[PDB]
Amino acid sequence: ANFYVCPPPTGATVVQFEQPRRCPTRPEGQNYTEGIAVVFKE
Amino acid sequence: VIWMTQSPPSLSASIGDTVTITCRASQGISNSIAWYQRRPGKAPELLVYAAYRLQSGVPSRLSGSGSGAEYTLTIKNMQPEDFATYYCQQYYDNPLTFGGGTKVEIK
Amino acid sequence: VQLVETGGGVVRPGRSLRLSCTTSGFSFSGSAMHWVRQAPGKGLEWVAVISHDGNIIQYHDSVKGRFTISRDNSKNVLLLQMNSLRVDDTAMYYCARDVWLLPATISYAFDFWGQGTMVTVSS
Amino acid sequence: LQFTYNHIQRPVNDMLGRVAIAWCELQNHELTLWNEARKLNPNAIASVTVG
Amino acid sequence: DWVPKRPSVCTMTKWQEVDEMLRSEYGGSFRFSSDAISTTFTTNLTEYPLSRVDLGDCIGKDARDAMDRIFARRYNATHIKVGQPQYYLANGGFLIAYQPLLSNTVERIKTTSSIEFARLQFTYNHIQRPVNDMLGRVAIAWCELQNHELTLWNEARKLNPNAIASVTVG
Amino acid sequence: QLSRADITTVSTFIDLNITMLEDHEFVPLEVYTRHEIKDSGLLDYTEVQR
Amino acid sequence: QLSRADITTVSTFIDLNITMLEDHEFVPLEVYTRHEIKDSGLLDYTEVQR
Ligand SMILES: *[C@@H]1O[C@H](CO)[C@@H](O[C@@H]2O[C@H](CO)[C@@H](O[C@@H]3O[C@H](CO[C@H]4O[C@H](CO[C@H]5O[C@H](CO)[C@@H](O)[C@H](O)[C@@H]5O)[C@@H](O)[C@H](O[C@H]5O[C@H](CO)[C@@H](O)[C@H](O)[C@@H]5O)[C@@H]4O)[C@@H](O)[C@H](O[C@H]4O[C@H](CO)[C@@H](O)[C@H](O)[C@@H]4O)[C@@H]3O)[C@H](O)[C@H]2NC(C)=O)[C@H](O)[C@H]1NC(C)=O
Ligand SMILES: *[C@@H]1O[C@H](CO)[C@@H](O[C@@H]2O[C@H](CO)[C@@H](O)[C@H](O)[C@H]2NC(C)=O)[C@H](O)[C@H]1NC(C)=O
Ligand SMILES: *[C@@H]1O[C@H](CO)[C@@H](O)[C@H](O)[C@H]1NC(C)=O
Ligand SMILES: *[C@@H]1O[C@H](CO)[C@@H](O)[C@H](O)[C@H]1NC(C)=O
Ligand SMILES: *[C@@H]1O[C@H](CO)[C@@H](O)[C@H](O)[C@H]1NC(C)=O
Repeated sequence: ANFYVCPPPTGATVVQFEQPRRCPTRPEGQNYTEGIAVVFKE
Repeated sequence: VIWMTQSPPSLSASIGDTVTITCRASQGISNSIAWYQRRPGKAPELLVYAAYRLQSGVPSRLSGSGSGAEYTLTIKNMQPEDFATYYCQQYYDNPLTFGGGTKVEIK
Repeated sequence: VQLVETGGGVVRPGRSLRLSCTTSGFSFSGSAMHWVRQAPGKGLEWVAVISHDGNIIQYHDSVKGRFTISRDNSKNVLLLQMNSLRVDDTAMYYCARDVWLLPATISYAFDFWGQGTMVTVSS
Repeated sequence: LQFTYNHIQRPVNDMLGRVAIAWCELQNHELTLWNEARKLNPNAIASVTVG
Repeated sequence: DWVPKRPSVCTMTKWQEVDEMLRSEYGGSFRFSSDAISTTFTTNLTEYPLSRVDLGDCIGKDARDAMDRIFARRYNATHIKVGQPQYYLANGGFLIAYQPLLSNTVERIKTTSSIEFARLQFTYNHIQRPVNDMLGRVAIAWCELQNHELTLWNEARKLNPNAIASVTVG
Repeated sequence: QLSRADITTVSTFIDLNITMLEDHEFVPLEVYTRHEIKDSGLLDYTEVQR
Repeated sequence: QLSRADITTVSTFIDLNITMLEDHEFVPLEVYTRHEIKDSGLLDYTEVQR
């Protein structure tokens, strides 16, 4: 542990928080198309 | 055994000129070849590896090129410390073989 | 970096000789070692190679079965036990480290060379 | 294998996408509390936020 | 017509030419995973001596021929060859001829008749590795968030210790 | 009047990076095709009789 | 002066346990090896002719 001596701050240095970030769009679902199928082999 | 033909066996050049040393192998070795330099009275020191990778601390003015069984080492600006024997060695297949060596001298 | 070789000298033909190469300035356990010879007034020629841990060994066709390379990572010293010497073996032997490019591979190239020692075969 | 990988990747990604969206919505929700918590004790709020 | 035996017959045939074969070491064994064919092979970290393969002279020739063609076709302008080819005996009876790369920035081998065992390894690893990476980030983020809420609870308690203590104490 | 970016900003949110699983395509792969297995036999009764 | 552990402590955080997926090794497995399938035949033209 370490103690700390904090002098009163002034307007010399100023800091601000970040604004809300736009969240990512929902992932796009699969573009399936229902249909009957028959697989053939050699 | 992959024989290494190095030419010219000896040539002279002046301080501040271009030189080109050719090294040829008995068979295609892709890019597996290294270049060395041996000053009089000292052990050899590596210069280039794989025909294109320059060793750390080597002058940028010195570079090599070629492909297959043909390779060449060039210096665009000779300096008094560059006059020495240069050897080309391959490592494509064992046993490792060195070149005949080419002695660059003052002209 | 510094490389030193010990064990050179004059030896009769068909006799055995053992060379040693001390290292410093680099991780000996993490780099392979190679042996190179330089005959009087001739070109360079590779002798053998020992992996970083010594699991694999490769020799030259002119020295296969006659030489014996080994290393001791604890003492960071390289050795080359020579047996059945010949007159053609007269040459300056140099110990060189491989070019470190990847952790456990062998570059089959030389980046650091030692001072070298003489091994003369005469009768 | 294609179906098995797709049957496991498609949903896991859908649930990875919802968690990410929910996290962002939550973080934007906490800002309403930090804007007021700073007035109560700017020293503690500024210390954790500034680093 | 008569011809020499060693350079005419082989006991190993070139199966696939992988352009990208990532090698990783974990659990005391190398794992060669190929993203192109979706396959993962496991070895013992020891280069299988090619001399141990009976009639296997075609394997140094075939392996080097493919490596040279692949390197010049794709890896010449961005990667560099490091060392000579390395042969590793993988699980299931597959001999893998590996050629490490760096970025500029006597017996007979019995091969299994089904590679599906290796494909499942890649599929499981391809789904476990990322899911765990995202399970690790969520856990880390949760911890960082919880430590962040403490700054609010330390002040919310002063406003109404009764409500704060009730929910925290249980 | 001063812009919003003129003052230093500190992120009060606990960032959580989410990397969706990239799509993977599986290509056919067989150690020995049915034709290779048939060819493995030294002799074929069908071809010999034909 | 009293230690920090002398006072009862209550966890103000909502614990979330995360158990990573253990690594799994797949071993080769075949119902019938190619040798067994070949041996399934009652007679072999290659061996009979030899
Ligand atoms: C998992 O993956 C990692 C890859 O991420 C893999 O390998 C580790 O990777 C790290 C990062 O690359 C390695 O750290 C590097 O290793 C190098 C060590 O250098 C060796 O060779 C030195 C001389 O040759 C090099 O440098 C010359 C020029 O000087 C050059 O011409 C050569 O080609 C060659 O590159 C030698 O000096 C050195 O020995 C010194 O240093 C070591 C400590 O590093 C010390 O123990 C020795 O006593 C001696 O002082 C050594 O033999 C090196 O290229 C590189 O250096 C850079 O980084 C350092 C800071 O780390 C800088 O100070 C320096 O200037 C360079 O920028 C760096 O150190 C690490 O060694 C690898 N780890 C292992 C275990 O090998 C892991 O292995 C993988 N894990 C598994 C399980 O597979
Ligand atoms: C990898 O190495 C292990 C040992 O680390 C090998 O295991 C041997 O397997 C044989 C199978 O007949 C056993 O008889 C031996 O006793 C095992 N050795 C040990 C030390 O347990 C394994 O075969 C190796 N795998 C490959 C693919 O080469
Ligand atoms: C390889 O790339 C180098 C530049 O890095 C180029 O000079 C050379 O021609 C290339 N070789 C081939 C065979 O494409
Ligand atoms: C990804 O998450 C890290 C925190 O893990 C964050 O610093 C970074 O900005 C996020 N986005 C990108 C594009 O790296
Ligand atoms: C795991 O999570 C539970 C809550 O679900 C928690 O009580 C526990 O301490 C955590 N850690 C261990 C090691 O169980």
